[PDB]
Amino acid sequence: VGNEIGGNLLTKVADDASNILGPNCFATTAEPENKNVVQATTTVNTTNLTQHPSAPTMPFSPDFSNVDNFHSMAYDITTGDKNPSKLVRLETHEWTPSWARGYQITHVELPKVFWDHQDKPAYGQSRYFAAVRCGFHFQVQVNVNQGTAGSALVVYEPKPVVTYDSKLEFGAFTNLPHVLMNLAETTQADLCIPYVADTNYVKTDSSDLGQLKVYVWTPLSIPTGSANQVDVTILGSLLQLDFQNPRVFAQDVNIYD
Amino acid sequence: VGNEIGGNLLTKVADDASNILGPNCFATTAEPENKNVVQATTTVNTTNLTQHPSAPTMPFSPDFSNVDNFHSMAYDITTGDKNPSKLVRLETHEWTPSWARGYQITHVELPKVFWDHQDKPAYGQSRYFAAVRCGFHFQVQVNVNQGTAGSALVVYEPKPVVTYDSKLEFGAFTNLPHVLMNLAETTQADLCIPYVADTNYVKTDSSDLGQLKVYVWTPLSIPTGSANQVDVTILGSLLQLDFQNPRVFAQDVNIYD
Amino acid sequence: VGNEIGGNLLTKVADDASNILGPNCFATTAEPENKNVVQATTTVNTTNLTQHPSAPTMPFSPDFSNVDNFHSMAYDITTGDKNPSKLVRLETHEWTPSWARGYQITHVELPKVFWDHQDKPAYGQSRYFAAVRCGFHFQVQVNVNQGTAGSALVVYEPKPVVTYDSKLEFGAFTNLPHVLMNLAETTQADLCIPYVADTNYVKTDSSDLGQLKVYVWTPLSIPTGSANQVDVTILGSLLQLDFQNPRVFAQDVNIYD
Amino acid sequence: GRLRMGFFPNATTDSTSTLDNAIYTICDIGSDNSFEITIPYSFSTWMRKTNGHPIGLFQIEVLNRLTYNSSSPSEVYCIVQGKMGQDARFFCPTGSVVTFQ
Amino acid sequence: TMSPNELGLTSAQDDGPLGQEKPNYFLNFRSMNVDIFTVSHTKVDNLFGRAWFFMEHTFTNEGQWRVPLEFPKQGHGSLSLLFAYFTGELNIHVLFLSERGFLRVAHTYDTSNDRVNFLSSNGVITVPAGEQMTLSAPYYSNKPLRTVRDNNSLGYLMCKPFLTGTSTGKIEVYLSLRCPNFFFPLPAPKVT
Amino acid sequence: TMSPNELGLTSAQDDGPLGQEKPNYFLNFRSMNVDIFTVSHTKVDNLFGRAWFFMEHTFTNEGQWRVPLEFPKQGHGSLSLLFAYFTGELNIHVLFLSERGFLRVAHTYDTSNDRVNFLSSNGVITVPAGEQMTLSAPYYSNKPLRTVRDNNSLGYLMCKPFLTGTSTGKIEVYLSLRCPNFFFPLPAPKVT
Amino acid sequence: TMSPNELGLTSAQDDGPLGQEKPNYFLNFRSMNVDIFTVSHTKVDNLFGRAWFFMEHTFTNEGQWRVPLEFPKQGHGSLSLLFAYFTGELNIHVLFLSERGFLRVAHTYDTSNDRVNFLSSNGVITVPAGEQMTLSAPYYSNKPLRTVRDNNSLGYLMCKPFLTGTSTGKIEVYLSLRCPNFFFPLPAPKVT
RNA sequence: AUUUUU
RNA sequence: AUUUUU
RNA sequence: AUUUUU
Repeated sequence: VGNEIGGNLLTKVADDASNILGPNCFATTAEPENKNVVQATTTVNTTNLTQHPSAPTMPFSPDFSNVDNFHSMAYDITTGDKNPSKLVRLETHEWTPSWARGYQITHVELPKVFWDHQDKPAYGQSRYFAAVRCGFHFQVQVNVNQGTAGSALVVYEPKPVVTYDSKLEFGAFTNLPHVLMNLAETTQADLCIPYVADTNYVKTDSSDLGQLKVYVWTPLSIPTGSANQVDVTILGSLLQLDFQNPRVFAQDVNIYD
Repeated sequence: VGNEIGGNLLTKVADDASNILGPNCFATTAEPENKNVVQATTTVNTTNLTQHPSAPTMPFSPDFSNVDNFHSMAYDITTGDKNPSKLVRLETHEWTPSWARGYQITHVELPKVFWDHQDKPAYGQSRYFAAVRCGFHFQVQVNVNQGTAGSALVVYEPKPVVTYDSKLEFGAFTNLPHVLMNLAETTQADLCIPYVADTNYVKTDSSDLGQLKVYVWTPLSIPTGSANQVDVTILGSLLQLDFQNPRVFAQDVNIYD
Repeated sequence: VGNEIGGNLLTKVADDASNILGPNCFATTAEPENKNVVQATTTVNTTNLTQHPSAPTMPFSPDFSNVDNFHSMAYDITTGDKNPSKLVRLETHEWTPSWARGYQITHVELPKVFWDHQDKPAYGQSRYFAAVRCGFHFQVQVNVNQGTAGSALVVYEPKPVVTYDSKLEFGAFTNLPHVLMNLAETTQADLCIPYVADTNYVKTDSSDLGQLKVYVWTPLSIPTGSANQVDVTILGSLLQLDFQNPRVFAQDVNIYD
Repeated sequence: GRLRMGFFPNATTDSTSTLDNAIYTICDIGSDNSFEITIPYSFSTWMRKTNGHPIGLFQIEVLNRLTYNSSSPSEVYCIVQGKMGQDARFFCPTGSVVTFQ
Repeated sequence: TMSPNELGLTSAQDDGPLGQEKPNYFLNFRSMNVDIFTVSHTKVDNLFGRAWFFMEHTFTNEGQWRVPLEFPKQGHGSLSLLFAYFTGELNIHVLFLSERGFLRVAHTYDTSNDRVNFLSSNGVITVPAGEQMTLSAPYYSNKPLRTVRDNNSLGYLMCKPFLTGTSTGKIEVYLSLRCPNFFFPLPAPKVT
Repeated sequence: TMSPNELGLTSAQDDGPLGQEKPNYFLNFRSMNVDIFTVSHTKVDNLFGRAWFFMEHTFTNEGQWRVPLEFPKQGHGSLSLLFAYFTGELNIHVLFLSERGFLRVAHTYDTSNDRVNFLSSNGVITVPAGEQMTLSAPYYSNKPLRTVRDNNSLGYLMCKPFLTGTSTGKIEVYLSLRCPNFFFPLPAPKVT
Repeated sequence: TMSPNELGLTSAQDDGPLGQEKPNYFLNFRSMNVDIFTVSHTKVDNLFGRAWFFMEHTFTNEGQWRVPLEFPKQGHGSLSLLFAYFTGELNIHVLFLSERGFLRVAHTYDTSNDRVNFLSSNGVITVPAGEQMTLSAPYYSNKPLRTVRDNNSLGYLMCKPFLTGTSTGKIEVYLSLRCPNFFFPLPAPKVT
């Protein structure tokens, strides 16, 4: 109806009053490069709202694959991602001879032990999330010369068990995922433990989700000459890990009621 | 050419540098909810122009039929509309005995009589309009016992007649829409009068468009014992009504030159 | 999503709550006549950029053909355009008797001679351009009675020749576009000379592109009674003209390095 | 000007803290000056107390000083509204903790 | 794809009409509807289908008990205060705590206090002593809608106990509604 | 449907080109064209087809009457002042009020006062005494268009009466035009 | 048709991404590409395919000549300073100005000054006295790209002349490159 | 890598 | 008024 | 120039 017709009311007029030399004027109307629009950009748990956007820029004929075709780093591309699920040494205590049956050799705070020190692959991420849901794969290793004998009970104890531990009858702990491992026969035990709790998620940096322990099934029968320093080591791997709740750096957050 | 490309120059780039975990960023550009538009709204003889409109609101799952399905008011939906055309009592004078023929019993200012008092159904609207074009339906009622006799002339007199009334020969008034009604025979007369004037429209609250009168065709012959108080009543209905010119409340406006 | 819906959220609502009398309200929304656009207009070597344009206007049922259908001016429509290429008198010197062979009768600064005076058809345009590329059509005229005899050498000398003129052997100048014209036989000579230079374009108002000269092939043999005042005239026409470089009015501009 | 509002789910320590790791939304003043922010369900349970643990820490920090001119205000008013998402649900009806009027 | 409007950038003045189920997203997020029970506890029929205490009356004689029934500003029934109009069945739960006798119960929306003096046809159900009944009073209101707030939003309840000896007691009353029709939600209530 | 532009909301700076027959509406209204007569009285041909007084001259001798014909700033012909250029037939109405004689009438657009001294071929129509004639002078102008305002916009009129005795009189002149071609309407005139 | 954007009206903040071959026009004008030679002199391969002086060394003994090869901030090779990274063949032109002898020439990108003490496999081409050779050193760099600016952007050149008697001289060195791969153009250099 | 030339 | 439940 | 009228 008007206010834009500036192009065909000048482009035509000349095209109507043109001679063999052609039109003496050309007029074109259109919208400005800077139009009235709004741009929104979302990254991980973030949203940037801009109402005065500008044409995004970038280098000449750029390549954003970001993958080094020469593989100057021979590793899997998802190495850094899976790194926190890596197998790690959770504990190593010494089986002190003369320890009656039932005696607890060593324990391990599950799952906060995987972030035991700032030198743990999972320690990094674990600090930026308050909630966790994961599966475990333990490998308790105990080496003893052939001359010696004995047996230890590697068992997983959920918070329920750990809470009421004294109320439970030892010798029945075989009801829990365990590995009566007879020394001089086995040097390592394997335990695959899924997420077990009375809550969908467990607070990061908590002893919840139970804890893995190692008891004395039958004390060590170490002959005279045989060595007497048996070490028990607990290794742990995360079959599957999941950090959800965001939070400040290593700040105690209550996911529970 | 630029200034909007913010969406596909960020949405694509990521879609080009994405790994099994998918893109790490999404960008979408579009027009703001508050765009540069103009709204116009027109009601009866009104026009509202707004250049800064906002999204109109309304209740949840609303019903604008505005019709009471239960009819708590049993009447026609168009009752209020037609109300002003309703039949009403325009006049009631007493036929004073001993009144020679030709004598004028009673008159009625047409059409301003339908707005005679603020208690007239049409009085309401009539006040908001200066122009009128309507048809009439009169019903002059005169009741007299059987013993008595007489006759009255109910006739419609346009402004032309009313103006020059004395110049006209009585007894010839039968040329105008009339009803020689012989008492003791008829108790009511019916007259359907269309819009009659020398102008398309008549000024509201004016005596124009003539006036209805009732004359004495033959005086009342009331016997000795018979009653002597005969009343003549004039009722009026609007076959069709039309108020056009808007104006202040009951303010004299000149539609004429 | 909002901010424009003002039209169908008011136009419909009424259309939903309308009775036999139809809707009691209509609302329409759209863009303002003054929208956010930009207009650009280009004339000869000019470009007008406006970001706040308005609807262009013009007279009632206008005719922009600009051609006078009555031809009150009987001439070719392109007369003014071609005018500068028109044939003109470039020079007129007198053949002074007793002038040995080889003697230069008269010369002419090419091409700046066509703008010799402000009374030259081409003088007008020549002033608004610094560069020139054109072709020539000379017509050297020399009239002599039958009794007399003689011959003149009309030859075109490019800048190269004009520069090193003394180094060239006369009598060999017949190698250049010339016209040995024997008086008493021919009264006019015709020479069609195209653009000749060592540069694509020649600076306007320059002696470059050579110059046309007229020499004495064989001196005038004028009998006793015969007249002794022979005039040599040089006329010039532009087969094709081309002014390119824009510049201030008649300001020396260097197109060369 | 710009303003970044973040939210740390189930956070309890009411103290100013960098929102770089929190769910935030940057607000650039324009025509539509009503920015939102969504907080996905986050609890150790499939259902959480309607009245118990906080929803989290809500912080709105200044990103770019509110600019103005000779005829414009040097400070403006803000309003914060809250509602439930399209996936919102309530479960057990319990007693009352307060009395309305 | 997703528009900036659904990413948080909107305008409060463009919300009308009322009731816009607009979706909100951002990377790594989408409205996830997970159910824990086989049915909804938010539906008006279900929630309100569950009674809530109303009031108690201690009788000594055979007098009558007239009380303006209204919506609670106290229990889960308070969720009704979010609405303006109501209409539908009304479930009244009455407990007759008495040693030996009978309790006449009736309900009407009629404001007149004389149409109740008799109890002819106002629903005189009989709860024997020490018993309890749940009567569902129909919408016998003279008003199409019941403003939900009124001190008598719900119709009046009548209780004329028919005692036999010096026996006395107390009548605790709680109530719910059957299928409720609420309209035109109003602003949330304040606290005391 | 109807746009807000046609409802009154417009911009004065977006009116060009000149001549925009835009429709204006609102509820309960629409452009209604009702005719009273079988033809238009606004058409240039019709309106101007009707004469209007010009001027009067009182003669005593057989002298000649030269007068610069121009458009009226007085009668209905004033509507011409709304235009700038004219061209077409010119109807001249002359009344010869004389007892005994003849009136020579002629018309030319030629400005020269000598090409009229004779009246050879300038249209010497003859109106006998006491008579009146209406001569239609063609567009014998040397200018394609006649500025409508000029004191001589219309060509000059000549009147050389051929009297017989001492008789004298007056020549009243009024005029109209046949099919007029007006162009480039200019702003409305002022009043005195 | 032509848009106002292509007529000069644009916005500097809407230029990204880098590299917009937008056409510019106006009446009586259009981009005219006219070639004078059968090929381009702007193409990286052609321009740089032509050597340029580098440096000169005057020898007296049989010592070795180690020199960090770099791009010129002096000749037409300076056009390289407009880039940030390089990779490809390197043409080294050496002139051995000596009366009687031989010149050992080698090239490596290895920074270690001991891997050159021997010249085992560093390309020991032999230019007899008074001769000159052009050896093309491959991209035997341990870095995928060579920052173009580094004082050693190009690998080091070695020259151990094998003289016979007291003879001495000077070794002038100039160089070019075979097919060069330049990336990420940086801002233009300043002048001294 | 028609990243010698066609 | 699948405004008991499917 | 249906720029007399249809």
